[PDB]
Parts: sequence; C-alpha cells; structure tokens
Amino acid sequence: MFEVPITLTNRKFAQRRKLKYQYINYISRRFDRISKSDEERKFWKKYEKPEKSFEIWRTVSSQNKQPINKQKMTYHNFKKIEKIPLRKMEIPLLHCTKENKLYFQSISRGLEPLKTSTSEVRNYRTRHIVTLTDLLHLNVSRHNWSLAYKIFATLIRIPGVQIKSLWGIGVEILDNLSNSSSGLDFLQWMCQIYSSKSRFVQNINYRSIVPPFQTGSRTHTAKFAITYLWSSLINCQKSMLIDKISEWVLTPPFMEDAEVWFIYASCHLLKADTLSRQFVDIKINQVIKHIHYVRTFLKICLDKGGFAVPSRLIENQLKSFESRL
Amino acid sequence: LKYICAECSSKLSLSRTDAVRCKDCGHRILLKARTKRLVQFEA
Amino acid sequence: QSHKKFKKLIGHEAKLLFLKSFQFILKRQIRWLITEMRFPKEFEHVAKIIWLKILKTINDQPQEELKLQLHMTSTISILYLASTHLSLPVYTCDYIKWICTAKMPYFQASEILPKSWRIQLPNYYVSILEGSISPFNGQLYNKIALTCGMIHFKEFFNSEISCQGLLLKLVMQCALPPEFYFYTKQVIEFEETDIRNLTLWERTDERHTGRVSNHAELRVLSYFMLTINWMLSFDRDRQYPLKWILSLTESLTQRTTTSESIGRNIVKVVYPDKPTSSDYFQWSEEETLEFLKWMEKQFLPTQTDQKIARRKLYKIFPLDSTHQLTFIEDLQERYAKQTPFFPPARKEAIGRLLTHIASQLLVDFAISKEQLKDCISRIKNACLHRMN
Amino acid sequence: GLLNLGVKDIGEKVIFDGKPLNSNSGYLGNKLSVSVEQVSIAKPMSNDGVSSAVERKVYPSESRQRLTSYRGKLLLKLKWSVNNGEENLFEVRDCGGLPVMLQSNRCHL
DNA sequence: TTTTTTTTTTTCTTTTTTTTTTTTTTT
DNA sequence: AAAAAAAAAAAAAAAAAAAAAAAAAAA
Ligand SMILES: [Zn+2]
Repeated sequence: MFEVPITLTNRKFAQRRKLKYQYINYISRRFDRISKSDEERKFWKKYEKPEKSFEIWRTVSSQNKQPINKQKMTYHNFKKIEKIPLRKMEIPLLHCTKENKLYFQSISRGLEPLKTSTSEVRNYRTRHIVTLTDLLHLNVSRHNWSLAYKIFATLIRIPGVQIKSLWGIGVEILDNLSNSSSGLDFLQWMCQIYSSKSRFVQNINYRSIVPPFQTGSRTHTAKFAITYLWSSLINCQKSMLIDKISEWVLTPPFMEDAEVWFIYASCHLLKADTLSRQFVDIKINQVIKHIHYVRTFLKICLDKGGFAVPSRLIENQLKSFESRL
Repeated sequence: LKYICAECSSKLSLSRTDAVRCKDCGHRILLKARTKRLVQFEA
Repeated sequence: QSHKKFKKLIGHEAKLLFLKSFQFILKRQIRWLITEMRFPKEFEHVAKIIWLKILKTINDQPQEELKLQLHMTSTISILYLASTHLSLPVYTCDYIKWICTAKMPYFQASEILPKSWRIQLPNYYVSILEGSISPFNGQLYNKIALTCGMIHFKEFFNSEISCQGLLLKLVMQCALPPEFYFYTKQVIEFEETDIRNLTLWERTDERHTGRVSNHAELRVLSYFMLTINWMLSFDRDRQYPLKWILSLTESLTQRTTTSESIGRNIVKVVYPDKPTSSDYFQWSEEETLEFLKWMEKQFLPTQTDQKIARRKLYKIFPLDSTHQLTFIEDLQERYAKQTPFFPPARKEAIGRLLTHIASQLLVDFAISKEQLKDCISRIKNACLHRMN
Repeated sequence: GLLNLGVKDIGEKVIFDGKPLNSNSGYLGNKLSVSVEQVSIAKPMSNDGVSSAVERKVYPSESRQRLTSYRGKLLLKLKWSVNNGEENLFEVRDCGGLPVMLQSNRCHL
C-alpha cells in the first residue's frame, strides 16, 4: 500500500487536525503551569522544522541533561490535568460531527486510527492515480521495465499529480536504454525548474510538500541536484567532458554545503590521474595545479560533517601520482 | 505571420492583451518582419 | 464598465445557464448512444418529450427561488426510462459500465462550449457537473424514484423491462447451462405477484424513500440467488456431480482478457468496498497493457509560460491479426471446461460458488453489500409465506 | 584576488547595547561584531519573472537590443557575531547587480 | 537618501450555494 | 416489521490571507 503523489480532501481532516491540535495545546498548557489553526501554529512555533532531513539527529558526546527527577507522575494528578481541558473541549465539541466526536474520544483514550485517508476518498480522478502509483512500484520491483516506462509516461500527464516521483524515472531510464535519453537529461530538467532560491523560513503549516527529498535552496541543496553531479561524475568516468562538469560546479559558489566541494575535488582528482596514463615539458606543470586544487578543497571540506574517507587515503593516493611525476 | 522571435527565429503573431514573448523559447524581443509593399526607388 | 469586461457576472439567471447547458450535456449522450450503440432516432424524440416534461415542472415551481434537486445521476436516470419505455434491453448494469469506462460523456464539464457558459459563473455548478463521484449505494435507484415522483408513469409510459433477456444476460456472464434459465423461469412465475412483467418503482416523494427495496432489478437478482441455493441443495437425482461444482467454480476464477472482462476491471478500480485492494495487485503482463491501452486512448478525454517546461518533459521522454479473442470464443472455451457433467461435502462447493456470484453482481450494479441482504431476506420470507 | 583581500582588511565595526546585567560596572554591554567575510560575483543569469522557471544564460547581444545593462549578482557573506565571538550567524545577502566587463572571467563569452 | 507603496508570489484557507441521505416513533 | 418530520454530510472551484521579498518611487 504505497504512497500517492497528490494532496487530498480538505473537508473533515482539516477540521480533524484542528480538534487534535487544540487539545494538545490545552493539556500542554495546564501541564506547564503546574510543572513550575492558531492551536496548530502554537504547536509548530515551539520546536522546529527539520528541513534537510526527516528527523533531527544530534550529538550524544555533549552536555549531560539527566532527568532522574522524581518519576513525577501520579494517576491522581494526571487525571486533573486531563479533566478541565476536556471540559474546555466539550464546549466546541458540538460543532464537529459524530464521526469526528467519536474520533477524539479514541485519541483521548490513547488509541490510534486504523483506516488511512487514501482508502476512503472515492473520486474518479483520484482512484485512477492510486491504482497507477501502486502498479508503478509493483512492476519496478519486479524489473518489468518496458511496462513500467509505460506506467510513468501516463502518470505524469494526469492533471493532478506533482513530480514526487523523481527517482522512479530517475532509475527507469538507467535500465531501459531503448529509445529515451538517459537519466542525466531528466535530472537536468529538474535543476533548471526546481531551484527555488528563496530562503523561506518556516512559519507555515506545510502539507503539499512534506519531504527533504524534493526541496532546496533555502539553506540546503536540492536532493536531485547533487545526484546530477554524482551521475555526471560517473558518466565521464566511463571514457577511461570532465571540463564540462568542473565548470558547472564552479558557477555556483555554494558556500554552505561541503558535499559539493567533495565533488569539486573529485573531478580534478580524476583529471589528474587520467592525464598520467596518457602521459606514460608542459604536460607536467598541469598535473601539479590539480593536486594543489584538491589539497585546497579538502581543507575547505572541513567546515561541516566528515567527508573524509580517512583523511589519509585522499592523500595516500595523491603522493602515489607524485611518485610517477 | 507578422513577427519573428529574436532567439529562435520562429514566425508568430500577437493579438491585443496577449503576452509579448515567443511561444517556443519565451524570448521577450520580437522583430516586426517585412511584408510585400510597393516602395519606389530611383536607380 | 471595463471592470465588467474582465469577468462576466450573472444573477438569478444562472440556474437557466445551468439548465441551458444541461440540455447540451444531455444531447451528447443521446447522439453517442445512437451511434456507437446504434439506438433509434425516434428514441431521441421520446427524450425530447421526457426532458421537457420535467422542465415544465421546473417552470411550474411555485417559488421563483431555486431549491431544485438536480444531479448528474438524474441525467442517466432519464436516459434509463426512455430505454425501458421503448423496451430496449439495457439495464442499470450497462450504464455503470458505460460511464466508468469513459465511453459516453459523464464526468466532463469542459465539453460545455465553455467560451460562453463556463466563463460566466460556474462557481458551484461545475461541482455538480464534474462527475466527482461514483453512485455509492444505488443512488440511481433513488434517482429513478424522484423522476417518477416528478413525472407520472402509471398512465403515460409502459413500466416493464425485458427481464427474459436480463435473465439471458445473467447466464452467459457466468458459465451456466441453459436449463438454469428455465428453472428460474418458473420461480419468477411462481412468487412474482400473479405472473407479471416487472414494474418500475413508484413515485416515492418521501425524502427517505422508505426501506422497502421494491426496486425492479433488485427483485430479479435476489430471485436468482434463491434458485441456485434451492436447485443445488435439492438435486435429489444426483444430476450434478461434485466434480461439476468444482469445474464451474474454477472456470469463473480464471481471468481471460476480453473487452467485457477489461470493462469489468475498471469498475473494480472505482469500487469503494473491499476486495478492491487486491483487484489491482494480481493482474498479468497482458491485463495491465490493455489497461494502459485503454488509458492512452480514453484518458485523452481528461479534464483539460508553463507550457514550455511541460512540452519539453513530454517531448524527450514520450509515450513512443487480433490476438484478443471475441465474446464467444472464450465463452465456448469456458463452457468446454465444465464438460464433466454427463455428498454432505458438496455444501462447501456450493457455499464457495454463492460468494463468487454475489461479489460479481455487487460490483457490476453499484449496490451495497448491506442492501442486497435486506432485499433478499424480505423476499425470502415472502416466498415461503405464499407456500407454507 | 583582491576582493576577498579587500574585505579581510576592512575590519569588524563594533557597537554596544548597554544592558547593565544587574550584577565597578565593567560591563559595557554586548559586543556586536559585524563583518563581511567573502565576496563573490556571479555571471549574468536571468529568471523570466519568478519561481526560477529556467534560469537561462544572458548573452550581451540580448542586452544591447533591450537598451539595458549587463549585470552580475553581488553576494556578501555577512557575519553577525556577539560577545567577542560567542554567537555567529553567517547569512549571504543579495546586494544588487553590478555591471560586468565583457570577455573577462565573469562574462559568458 | 528614508521610508518606501506598489507589486508579486505563494501555498493554505475560507466562501458559496446548493444536493442525498439520515434517525427514532407508531401499527 | 413497515409509513413518517427534525436535520446532517458533502464537495469542490474561486476569492481571499499572512510572509516574504524585488526593488524601483520619488522630493
Ligand atoms: Zn522564441
């Protein structure tokens, strides 16, 4: 039961989200007194949005922060934090319907839903998308490629979808090789149009574009962009063009990410080593400048998380070509 | 047709309250092309 | 004045713009039904009376304000009557198959000549016009009620259906030998109201339309499940072997690829109730190909600066003596499978056939699993009440 | 080149707020140390309006017929630091479009 | 040269303006 | 076990609504 690439019915769930976020606002707010739409925005103004990932990994070898405190919980006190925010919610619980009234009793009892919103919409346009996105993922796992190409070519034409399937045809034309231009050209098409260089800080209950797997260019690069650098890097590898990529990376100075600097170091490192196999006096001064490039960008690359293989295998390779020339 | 795009050199025409750009590239400068007239010259 | 050049506005007369273009969508189904399904031309002039008779009651409304119950289900509702009044043997099964395959226009509001009507105020009217539904629990059976409750039927039109061809159509869909028509033929003679041609439902102007299940074809299909229960539980002569109950049940579960079976598959897609889940998870390499070959020719009837990015994505990465046998060659093949025809364990072989044929008619008729049981059980008491 | 060398020798201009901290009031306040760290000039690229619907390259033969300039984007990496280097916020800015000399290493020719 | 309106996204949300079928109560 | 007066259930396209920004306007 896979994921459907559209946005859904906004009739009751947008009201169901308002009743859920109003109750979590009050039973928080009674709790923070005694432990000394707007209810939705009060939830998200508090913490964060994880933009460059789904969840928020952090450091364990840092400050301690140990709550050994009391075990700080009775059934007596918790049912008093429960009671008046329940009474605060019964006064607007008459406008929502009985199915919505039944839902809130389930989550206040600690239960969870079972039926998802995909299986209960029953629109004519929506039910033909859903049978196609599940037929897509089914035949891609089965390597029914020439069928699966026919699936993707008709899914992108239906007037509701957005391209949350960048990897489906990102991987399909790698395997087909019959008629269409390869996955470099589709990946080119994404970076032209979906740059979105705005640094839009969060402020918004986001629901049509969830992931980090298709965003970019606020503080974080696009996920489809850096797979265009990596796929071009492997594409010029199969000669033994590398100039065309190395100019393309220098046209953005992307002074926040160090993943693009490691690709920028890697495309000079390949040029410095295929220009020695063709060798065996101007063809020796040009090798040294590439190594002086790579030794500078690896030191640029130490501004964030570690893109060093070790810090020695980068240069144990490098001095092995210096022994040649 | 009336006009000609600058970048891709494809003939097109415009109307009132119609966008001034080409329809294959979106280039925003259009050359009014030459039709058949009767200018007289002295040789 | 130039502010009204930009967006046109209509006042109370929007309901006539709703209704004038309502005649336009009516006409496209009519001219389609006489062409691809070769209906008569005088059938149109029946509907030109039929559409006018409801519309006269619309102009007979005592209030000038609207309050008018109108739907896209009502459109196929009045096309159901003139097909039964002229006694053309089409039923409520075929109209589901003809709108859920997008053969005839149902779902579209873009074919309305929109440069004179959809400019004006489509605000909530295309919410009615765009077919954003399938009829869930037999809404058409309530939509033939509200059209008889607006236009009388007992003295104007003939209220009968050719139910001997409906009983013919029901046999050839499954794999039954033709004696099962004649077994049923006496049961619709026995318990059906002092033998009669089956009538359309009556004129019910209640907003709940009762709980009675006096609909016509619901009485027919509920009769069919009673006989096959009774003709198989009381075959005292041992005329039906236990191998024969198997060989038909295995013959229904095989999937062959024909335009009848493919047209069955599309209504499994829009089906809200389970087993719609695994109905699209167990196809063939072949069955999805003609699902896509249907899609690339019948979703070209979709519902309609940035075109340049769109026309470049679909440019480079494009969509690029008959093996599909006829309606008889498989039916001959599926009959030749059950040629093994010439003991408290047969209840399990009977009980497994009773759910295949019940899931079959549930899908093909747009009817709930609940309302089949209320229809058949009130029938079940009223067939034993006339005999015991 | 001389542009990253130019901002290196500008310095760090420092203003104070003056909150007394409520603690020989040697607390002058908080040390806001604002400075520019890196300047870069981008080649001429244009978006036709909004949303970065494809940012095509701009050649100068376009820029003559329009009777307008031939600009490249100027991007300052401002550093906003507090209290002699406690809390630093590196934000790139969009500081206008300066013209670009033809046939150099910032022209598309 | 200071605030700056004027404008434009930009996705998320409300409005509008009707249609379809409920539930308990008696016979 | 079947005829009735109170509502609710939906639904979907178009106008609007805070956030932020491009970035001239002008005296
Ligand atoms: Zn052009």
